[PDB]
Amino acid sequence: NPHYIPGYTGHCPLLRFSVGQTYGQVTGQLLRGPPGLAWPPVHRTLLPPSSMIPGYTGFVPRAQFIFAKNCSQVWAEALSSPYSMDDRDPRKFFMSGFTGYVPCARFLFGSSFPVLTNQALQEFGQGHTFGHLTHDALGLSTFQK
Amino acid sequence: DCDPFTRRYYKEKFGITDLPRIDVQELPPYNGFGLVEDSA
Amino acid sequence: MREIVHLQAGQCGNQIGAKFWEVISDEHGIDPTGTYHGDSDLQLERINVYYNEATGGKYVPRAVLVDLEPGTMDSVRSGPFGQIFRPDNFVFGQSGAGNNWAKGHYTEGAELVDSVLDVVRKEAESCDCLQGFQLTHSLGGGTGSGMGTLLISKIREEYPDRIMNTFSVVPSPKVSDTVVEPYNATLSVHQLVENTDETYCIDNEALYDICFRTLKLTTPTYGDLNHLVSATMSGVTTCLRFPGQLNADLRKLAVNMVPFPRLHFFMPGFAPLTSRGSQQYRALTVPELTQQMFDAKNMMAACDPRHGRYLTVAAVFRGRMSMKEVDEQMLNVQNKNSSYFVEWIPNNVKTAVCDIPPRGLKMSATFIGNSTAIQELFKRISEQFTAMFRRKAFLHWYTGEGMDEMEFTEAESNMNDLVSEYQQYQD
Amino acid sequence: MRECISIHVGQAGVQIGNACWELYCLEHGIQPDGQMPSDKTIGGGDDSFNTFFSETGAGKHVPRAVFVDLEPTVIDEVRTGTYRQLFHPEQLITGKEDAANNYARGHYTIGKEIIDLVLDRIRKLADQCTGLQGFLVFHSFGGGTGSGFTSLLMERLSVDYGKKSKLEFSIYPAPQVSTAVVEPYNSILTTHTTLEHSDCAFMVDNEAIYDICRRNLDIERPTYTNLNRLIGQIVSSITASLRFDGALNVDLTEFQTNLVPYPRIHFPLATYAPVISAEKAYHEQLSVAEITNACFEPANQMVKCDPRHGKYMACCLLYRGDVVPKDVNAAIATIKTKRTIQFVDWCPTGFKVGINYQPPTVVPGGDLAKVQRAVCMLSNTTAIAEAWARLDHKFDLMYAKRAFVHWYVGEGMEEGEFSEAREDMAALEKDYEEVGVDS
Amino acid sequence: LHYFLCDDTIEIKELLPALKMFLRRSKLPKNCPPRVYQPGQITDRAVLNSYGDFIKNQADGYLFDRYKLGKVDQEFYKDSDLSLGVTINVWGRK
Ligand SMILES: Nc1nc2c(ncn2[C@@H]2O[C@H](COP(=O)(O)OP(=O)(O)OP(=O)(O)O)[C@@H](O)[C@H]2O)c(=O)[nH]1
Ligand SMILES: Nc1nc2c(ncn2[C@@H]2O[C@H](COP(=O)(O)OP(=O)(O)O)[C@@H](O)[C@H]2O)c(=O)[nH]1
Ligand SMILES: [Mg+2]
Repeated sequence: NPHYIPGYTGHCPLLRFSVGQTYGQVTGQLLRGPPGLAWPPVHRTLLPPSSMIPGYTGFVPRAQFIFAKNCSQVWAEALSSPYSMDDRDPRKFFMSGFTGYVPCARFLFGSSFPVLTNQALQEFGQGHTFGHLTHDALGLSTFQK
Repeated sequence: DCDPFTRRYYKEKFGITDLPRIDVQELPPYNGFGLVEDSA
Repeated sequence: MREIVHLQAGQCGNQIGAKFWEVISDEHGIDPTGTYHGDSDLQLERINVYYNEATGGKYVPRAVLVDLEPGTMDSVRSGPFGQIFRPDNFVFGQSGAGNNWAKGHYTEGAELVDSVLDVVRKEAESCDCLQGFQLTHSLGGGTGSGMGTLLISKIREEYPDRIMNTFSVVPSPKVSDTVVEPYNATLSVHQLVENTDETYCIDNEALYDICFRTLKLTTPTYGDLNHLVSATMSGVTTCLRFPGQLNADLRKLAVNMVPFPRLHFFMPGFAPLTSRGSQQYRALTVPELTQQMFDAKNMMAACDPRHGRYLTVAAVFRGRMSMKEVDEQMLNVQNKNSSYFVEWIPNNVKTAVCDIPPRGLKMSATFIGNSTAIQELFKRISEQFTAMFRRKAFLHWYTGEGMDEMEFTEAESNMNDLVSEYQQYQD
Repeated sequence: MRECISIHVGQAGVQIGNACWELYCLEHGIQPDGQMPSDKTIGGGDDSFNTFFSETGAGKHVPRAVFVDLEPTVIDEVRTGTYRQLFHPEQLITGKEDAANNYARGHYTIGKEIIDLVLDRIRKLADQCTGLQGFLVFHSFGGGTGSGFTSLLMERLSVDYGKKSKLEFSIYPAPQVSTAVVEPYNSILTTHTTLEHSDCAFMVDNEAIYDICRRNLDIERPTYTNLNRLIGQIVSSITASLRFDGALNVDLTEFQTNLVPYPRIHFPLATYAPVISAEKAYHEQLSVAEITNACFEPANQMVKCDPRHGKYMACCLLYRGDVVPKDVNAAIATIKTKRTIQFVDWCPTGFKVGINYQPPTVVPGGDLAKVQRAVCMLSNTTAIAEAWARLDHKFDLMYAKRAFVHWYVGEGMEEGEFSEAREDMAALEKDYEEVGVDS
Repeated sequence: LHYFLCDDTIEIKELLPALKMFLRRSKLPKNCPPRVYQPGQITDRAVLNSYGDFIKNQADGYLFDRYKLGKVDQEFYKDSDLSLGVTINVWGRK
């Protein structure tokens, strides 16, 4: 989990825009992810995770460039919302007393607020003759007609 | 018995899968009058 | 939930309002036909404020369109978003105003207001609970100055306990385009100071300087000029339609900003303005926005606030931001400009923060200013009145239709009463 | 079966209570739906949630809290938020138009309409309780609803309910950071009825918690979501003893009697410790002897005032988590040996301690660290005289020219009430001078 | 649908079974119902800065640049785009 220690005074990309969090997790969020700019570079310096004796006066090639370490060592290195929900979702309703507007809800009648809001959300997401009947009653009864 | 979460801790750590769910008139005889359906 | 009735009369008031309904229809994702097409659901919970549902999932606005000419009514129907309005709301006469105040308030405007107010009370009676009125007009014309004071007088006599949002375009000294502007200006402030809870003043020459310094527009036509007023128009009432974090509705601005019954004329503003070139070079932060507010060149009136003092400032922020940086930066600007803000009122500045910024920008802010420097706007109109009233010029066109000379002296006395209050409190 | 009622009025009261019920669902292992989980088991008693919840025979728990606001714009966030399936659908009461930061628009005209629906829910809640203990009302001084709707609600509830202690957690106006313009007006008008119907009103502000959020937490830019998560832990450390067991528990009735020396002197200040981030807690050692010296620093009070100028009157320490009583005892005697911390002579015993056996909790996605223990300080002191001296200096400079008065008069308030409320704080500023002098 | 070849601007009338001018004389946008871009972003010419010298003409005092930085891309209907038998989205009306 790479991050910066609090009190750090260097530059961090998008440090001046993120709000409401400490320097620690703001820097921890910003290090890993590039977004608009480039990610922290590939070569990251910051945040780490002999056949001769001494006194020899002969010439050893490319030994004047190596420094800060002893003669034998330099010789060694010289050699080397419900609207968005689905219609089949049971949560597509509004609880009783919701002031907020629901489309196609004013036209429905005779239903409770949750059922009416569910219907509104779904809609927003989307004889022959008296003589014939009473005549020939002798052959075909009134039940037969 | 024990909860499902306790059964999870007992198989990843101790390597045992123990899941025992241990638990804790006739009618009177016919007399001889009337019918057997009426007297019943 | 809170219901706002919108009215518009006059040529300058019709075209800005037609540019107003274009911005907010895209804000809530309404098609030009009247069909909802948006991305987020938060734009739909408060849609009853401006729009009314029609049968079939179609939306209509709450606007009343009135003029004495049929010329500009054909232009509003012919606009890009003109098909949304109600054909029953198109009431108009046939005789032109002639840039005459008496031809809109006494002679020919007295026959039309019977059917004008009947359409207004039809819309307000359908509302469950009304909040206030928003009217667009110009102070220099014959319609918007005449009929503007006529309608607000008749509405307030029948809705006493409401709030009035009169969005008036004031006359300009250099961009004066009528010779009788001092006559039409002084004749409307007699009813504006008495019967308006708050008035927002707009000139034409400061909007050109904004278009030439901050925006660097080469050809700032009327199509882009009215859009500058349209952003502050829709930015003042964002807390009634969108969820927020420190909410402040229209009557809350009435309590914080009106200390005396006749000091309520506000200077407006907008806060994220930039030119086209430097979009990639500007750092969009609250300390950058707050410097853009109190710049002398960023308000929309022809008055220098350095020539006066400040009574009360309110600015409505929008977007995702913290509140310490809002509260400190609007305390740093008060302490550094200690001389400008008055000493007899502590904490001159009122802040408000919403949660939904407008489309195409990460954050935005609307600036509103009440200052003593607005006495300069009323001083020049008053002294332009005296040089024309001395020789009685352009007077028979007024006195030939009912008005008298005794009305002119009373209206100029009211400006002298109004302008004296700002100078009295300054020292 | 020891019960409490929490009422949230205004925007500041409701919005903090959105972060209070953030905590209690996860302290006791209750899902936002109101159903306890079946897989995971938490450590919590069946009488532990009875202080703040109610068991319904279908196995769904319901909060004991009433949400009132005159404006629907903030309550509709809760109805469509993550806790829609939690509250009672009648408990959330919706008005029409707000108080517009006016006292008389929540106490005379709009506040009279729904006061019968507000009190009848309190009547419905209290009859369900087996044993009642007190009230926890959340509001703010400077608002028009937190001054308006608090004023009439606690003056009709004191008439209905006689001797139940009332605990109000109100947002004090800061000296410099202030939002509204009518703050000096709306703060004076509340206190004319707090002195008679409020027994203990704990007080916090905005500027002190802003600076605490900067030094300790190392947050460069804090929102309002950050402040409500910090005030949400103090109230969960005061009502800890009614839900959990410990060494010496503190009752809601008893610290009403340890903290009110005179009937007019009942305004304490809250302080929480150790308030620290996640990078410093793992490095430091947070012992008992240092989390209590963090409380007494001049920079760690959560009200923008200097406690050095005044002298303390009555204190109360409330510990939590793994703490033994002996380390507390040596941590108090090392404080009375300090010379800067000055107590009054007439009150030699001022400290009081309470110890619980539950460590603090942390919300997923939070900011505060995981610590073994915590301490809450509730300090009554005379340093608030200088806090109310500057606010009365705001009143007379605005009343001299009668600015903003006519918005109050136009709703039903007389002009004469302004003079009587100012003479009340005229006496109350002399009370700290009368109490504070040593006999 | 009228289309003036000198200006490449479109006005629209109507024939009732007239309501006069359906849409005003303007450049008809091509792709989608376009959003209203923020003001100052629709300039025809780009400018680095105006002249730091205080005396200057307002129309003449601008230094134009070589980089089209904040240029908003817009497609407009022309005579080559529309032919006999092609669908046209007239501000959302197909
Ligand atoms: N710390 C903190 N303070 C808040 C919060 N919300 C509001 N306030 C404070 O409350 C003060 C004024 O009260 P408001 O909440 O704005 O309004 P109100 O009390 O609800 O009164 P009305 O607007 O009439 O409904 C402001 O100065 C804020 O400092 C919050 O969430 N956290
Ligand atoms: N900003 C802006 N000002 C306008 C517009 N149309 C007219 N005006 C101004 O209105 C003033 C004249 O008002 P006028 O049209 O005579 O008012 P009316 O007669 O009542 O319609 C002129 O000085 C113009 O500057 C417009 O579209 N935008
Ligand atoms: Mg509110």
